[PDB]
Amino acid sequence: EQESVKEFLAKAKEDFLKKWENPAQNTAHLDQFERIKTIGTGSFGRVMLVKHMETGNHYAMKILDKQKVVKLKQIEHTLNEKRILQAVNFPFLVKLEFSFKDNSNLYMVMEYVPGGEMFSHLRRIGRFSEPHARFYAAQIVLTFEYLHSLDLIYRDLKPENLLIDQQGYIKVADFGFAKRVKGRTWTLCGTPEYLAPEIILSKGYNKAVDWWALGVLIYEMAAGYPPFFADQPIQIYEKIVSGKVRFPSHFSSDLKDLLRNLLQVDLTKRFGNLKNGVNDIKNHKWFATTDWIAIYQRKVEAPFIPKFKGPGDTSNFDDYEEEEIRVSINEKCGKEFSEF
Amino acid sequence: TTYADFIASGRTGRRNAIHD
Ligand SMILES: Cc1cncc2cccc(S(=O)(=O)N3CCCNC[C@@H]3C)c12
Repeated sequence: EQESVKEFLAKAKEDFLKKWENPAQNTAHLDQFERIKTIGTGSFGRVMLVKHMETGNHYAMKILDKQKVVKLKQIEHTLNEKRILQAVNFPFLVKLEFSFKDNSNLYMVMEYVPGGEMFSHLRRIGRFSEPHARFYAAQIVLTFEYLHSLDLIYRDLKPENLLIDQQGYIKVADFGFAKRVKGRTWTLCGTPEYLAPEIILSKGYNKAVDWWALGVLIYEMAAGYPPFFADQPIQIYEKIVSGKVRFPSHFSSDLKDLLRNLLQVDLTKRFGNLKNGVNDIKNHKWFATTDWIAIYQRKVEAPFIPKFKGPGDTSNFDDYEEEEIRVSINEKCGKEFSEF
Repeated sequence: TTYADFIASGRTGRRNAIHD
């Protein structure tokens, strides 16, 4: 079993490396897409539903203002985002279909994933049952196994970054702080409720912070709220570094035991970071019902299938204030974003 | 309850990442 894993991932590395050292580049242009509706927003620009006209397929195109990226000192991060994303391939990683730039903008046309954000479903329903959250957790366990094995750290796991597709399965969108590193890294980043303690204490950290972020996700999915919360960030970091977590009463004993081993402050005793590796999570009593190969294969019945009134339907996403894409007649930031 | 404290907090919407 764990030698299929070894072999699967070895082949995946042959694949991921070819694309890593020679990235796809300028495989489309703006005016080949019909811009329909803003379906989400981040700090860098908007995400829109678009239809590719020659083929009729719908995608989500993420626009990033080059100048806003610079001001935000996210230039190396945004080259990381695209290079990493064009190069990976896994069922639970949102697909980067096309990418290109103009005078004003960076563009990242991805798989349109019509089911909505884990986030807004989690907040609507309140909280997931353990079986339900396990289904999702399993998909994040296998994805991180895939990512970590290619020397990637994801670094921004949250419900906001997980998109449910038609079959109720998951897609890790947003790769804005993912990073290929062997050894330690120091950038202060992620989202406050999910930061590992070593990230807060400016210590220098590794892939184990994704594993801790796995714990927060699962807790948040099963409790309805995160393990450490407050109104300001600085009070969240107090509660994180303090090394105490109260569990809801309805939490099963096995689930509390996974979380105690995931949201472990001490790196030498934290699941994912030990010598057995990712399997101290896969073979854990909480995932005893979980058939990892069937999860990979898409064979299991999702516990929730999003609503789908047809192609180009945006009802599982919010509405947002529309704004024109403007392309300056002069090139901005060409030296900096050259390799995009 | 812990839930009530949370839905009454200011961090129930989409959460931004930090920059440094
Ligand atoms: C709606 C959507 C729909 N389809 C694909 C997507 C791919 C990436 C991001 C989004 S997105 O949700 O707009 N999005 C970015 C905006 C900030 N929120 C994080 C989330 C991953 C997609």
